[PDB]
Amino acid sequence: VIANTNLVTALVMGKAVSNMDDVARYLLGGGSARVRADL
Amino acid sequence: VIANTNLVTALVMGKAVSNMDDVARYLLGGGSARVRADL
Repeated sequence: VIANTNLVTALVMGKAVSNMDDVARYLLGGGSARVRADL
Repeated sequence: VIANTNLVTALVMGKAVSNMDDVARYLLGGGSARVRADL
């Protein structure tokens, strides 16, 4: 989902990246279930 | 200057806008001297 950092870019400029938040933080300082099958 | 929001944008995206801080803060809630002259 795109929100709160990719939103502003996707609106004012027109492109977005997935891990924009991790990129920002690094750049500027600051269940399972069982099923029948065959193996 | 470009810093802390245009920095990441210009480094990963390739574009940068002037008043990025204000539009960001908007989308998500978040002395003179005397000289002589001829008037």
